[PDB]
Amino acid sequence: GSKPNYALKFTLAGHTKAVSSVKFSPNGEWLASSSADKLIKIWGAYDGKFEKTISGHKLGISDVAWSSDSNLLVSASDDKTLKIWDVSSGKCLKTLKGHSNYVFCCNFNPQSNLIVSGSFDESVRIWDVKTGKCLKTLPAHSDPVSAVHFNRDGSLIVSSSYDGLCRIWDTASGQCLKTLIDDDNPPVSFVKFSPNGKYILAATLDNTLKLWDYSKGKCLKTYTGHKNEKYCIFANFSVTGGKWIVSGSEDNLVYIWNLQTKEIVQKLQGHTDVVISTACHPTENIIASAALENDKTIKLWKSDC
Ligand SMILES: CCOC(=O)CCc1nc(CO)c[nH]1
Repeated sequence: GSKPNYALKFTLAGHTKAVSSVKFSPNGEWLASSSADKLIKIWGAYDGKFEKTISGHKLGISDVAWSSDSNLLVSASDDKTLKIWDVSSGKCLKTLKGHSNYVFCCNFNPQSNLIVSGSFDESVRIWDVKTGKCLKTLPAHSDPVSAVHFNRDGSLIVSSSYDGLCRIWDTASGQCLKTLIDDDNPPVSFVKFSPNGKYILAATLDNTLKLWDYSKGKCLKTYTGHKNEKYCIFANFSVTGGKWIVSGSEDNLVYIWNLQTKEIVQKLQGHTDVVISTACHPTENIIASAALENDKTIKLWKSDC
């Protein structure tokens, strides 16, 4: 149909502090959750079935991300490290050391030979997955780095910061290609490339999501009606059915907009705290949502459209 009809299917309990992020495995099999409780949990994507806990970080985790082949995870922790995990064995393969403050955000490149990280230390780091060596340190920002993401061919990195900037980096050289957002304020709390790599979705802490044309460097769409003044809340392109934008919200709801029209097409109610993270299943019309410490649950929602 023209609108989605996401309905609650499962509630996933077990984290003992705020959930920080949820991500679907590229192969659709799994949901991974990270939490302030220092743990990663793996869940069945379709039935919410608890699979395993992955442990090792000495402090809370802000983010977790999947390799392209669904075999590895990378986590970003307040212990100033990232850890690369074998999902099958649950073992830590590498500890990525070099950040001087909390590591907030992380992603594999499509090749999954590199990891990008952003930290409270105001740097972006590019790591070799095989060796766990830091290849490049980018002096990217003048305040904590809120998000990092590679584009579809891995040639570009997009970063965002509380400094109010969105910057695009050449992966090979680490050199800045452009400053896409150049305001003193507000803080840019989230950024990611569109599936096709032509657009950047950016959240600012003035209750606003914006879709930017990367090449032209101008704003194509604005999404409002949600609450976002404090937290680095993820946002998604939903592509399996209708073409939506999905975001959590500080009013404890998930918001879904029509990408083209910018109209809100659904609000998902159930969480009892800030929805910090949403993920869209790679093949099925399924949303995962995760909430802060008054809730500490993950919800799986499914839609016919
Ligand atoms: C327990 C509190 O979790 C958080 O506030 C972390 C949320 C978070 N947002 C991004 C966006 O790149 C990474 N991590």
